[PDB]
Amino acid sequence: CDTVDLGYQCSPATSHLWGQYSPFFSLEDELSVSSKLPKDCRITLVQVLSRHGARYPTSSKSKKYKKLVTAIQANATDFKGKFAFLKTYNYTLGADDLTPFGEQQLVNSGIKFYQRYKALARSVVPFIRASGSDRVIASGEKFIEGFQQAKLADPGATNRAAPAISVIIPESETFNNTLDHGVCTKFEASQLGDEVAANFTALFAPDIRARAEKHLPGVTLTDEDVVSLMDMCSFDTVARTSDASQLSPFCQLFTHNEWKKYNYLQSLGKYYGYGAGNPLGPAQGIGFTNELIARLTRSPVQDHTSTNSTLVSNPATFPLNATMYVDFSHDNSMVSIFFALGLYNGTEPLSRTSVESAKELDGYSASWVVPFGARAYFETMQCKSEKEPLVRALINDRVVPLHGCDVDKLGRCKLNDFVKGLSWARSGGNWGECF
Ligand SMILES: *[C@@H]1O[C@H](CO)[C@@H](O)[C@H](O)[C@H]1NC(C)=O
Ligand SMILES: *[C@@H]1O[C@H](CO)[C@@H](O)[C@H](O)[C@H]1NC(C)=O
Ligand SMILES: *[C@@H]1O[C@H](CO)[C@@H](O)[C@H](O)[C@H]1NC(C)=O
Ligand SMILES: *[C@@H]1O[C@H](CO)[C@@H](O)[C@H](O)[C@H]1NC(C)=O
Repeated sequence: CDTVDLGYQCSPATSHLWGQYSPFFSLEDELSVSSKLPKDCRITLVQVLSRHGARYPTSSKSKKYKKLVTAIQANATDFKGKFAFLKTYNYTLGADDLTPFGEQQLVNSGIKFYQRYKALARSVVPFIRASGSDRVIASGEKFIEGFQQAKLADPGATNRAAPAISVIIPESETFNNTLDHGVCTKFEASQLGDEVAANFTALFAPDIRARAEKHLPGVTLTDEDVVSLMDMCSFDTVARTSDASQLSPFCQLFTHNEWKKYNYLQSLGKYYGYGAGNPLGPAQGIGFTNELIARLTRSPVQDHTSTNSTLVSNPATFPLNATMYVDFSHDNSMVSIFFALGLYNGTEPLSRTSVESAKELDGYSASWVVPFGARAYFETMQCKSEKEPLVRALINDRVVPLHGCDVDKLGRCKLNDFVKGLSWARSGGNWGECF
């Protein structure tokens, strides 16, 4: 079901509508030009920003889901129609960890990275950091597994030493971590994302609630339980077989049009929680943006937000000449980063009441941008057609045209021009409002 090149393509009319719970699927050519390396170009630097792979629910969510399934199985005097499987369903999910499928997604991502950047990877041991979350680190290890598998299979590889994860960035409310959020006091207190999501849930869940209660006499559900039962479609699918070869029976409880609404609920959550919808959303991504500028221009980090000054100004934990960088992070931080970089500056504020498709929103959705195993590639290339280095961003294989600079027909900008456009991040955005 899942491939190195294209990601997850089983039951795609459903599985591509799980927002951040969708397994990565390739968006090559979707509202985009070709992601191929252009004629007479040579990649000179690549930054990878990867999410962890498919996982179990977080321990608090897994507890909530188990409680819901237990309650339904206790209270229902019948399990009717499509809900009949709830009779005998055994909740077996764990918490937090990668599933076998999610491990394999990251092995595949490592292969894919080696394959796409072979000419550089042949001679490069990437410099790798991971935010300090078990599933994120494990994702890094699996990515490395795949990268080495591909490299050791390539007769043209010259520098074959395995990369280690050099930096495990601690996760806490006091540690400045560009790959996770936590230090921006006001933002961490923000409730806008949850409020927007509850509001939109109140619009669409009631009809579903009615139908489910009709099939589960004895059962009372909340709007939240409806969302819980929809979350279970993805979590169960990615856990129930090692290869996610079998769609969860939770999935066909809901119609296609309902999955569109769910996918949108997820997009709203991310947009209003971490993206431009939140007044302090993009500010959470300034830290990494400034790290990326530093890497693209081989220059010391200029940042006063969520970088750690001792991590960044020491060559051991922040080299400026590594040529390949790979960072492992979380959906929420990756959303803030992509917005801080201006990559979704063509996207207007999401309707809080009405579904808008990823294409209506110019390529933005949770499933297009931060699926399980999401990856972004930020390239620098040297082309016979141009004296200046050219920068290109690819998000889950979609060429995302840059903003803030004069972009060419291939969605690229000249390096200095791109950096010039990032004036908001370079000046620390509205970070001061954190306090
Ligand atoms: C920065 O990192 C160093 C080394 O890991 C640590 O001692 C210090 O507490 C960090 N400061 C912040 C605020 O992240
Ligand atoms: C939720 O909807 C109510 C009623 O229409 C509205 O007053 C409120 O502002 C909405 N919440 C958000 C955060 O959009
Ligand atoms: C941690 O971040 C805050 C910026 O929000 C800053 O005041 C402090 O200097 C930082 N400390 C380190 C070690 O970078
Ligand atoms: C994206 O839009 C915001 C709001 O207009 C602006 O402040 C920011 O500089 C833009 N970013 C880029 C890279 O153009």
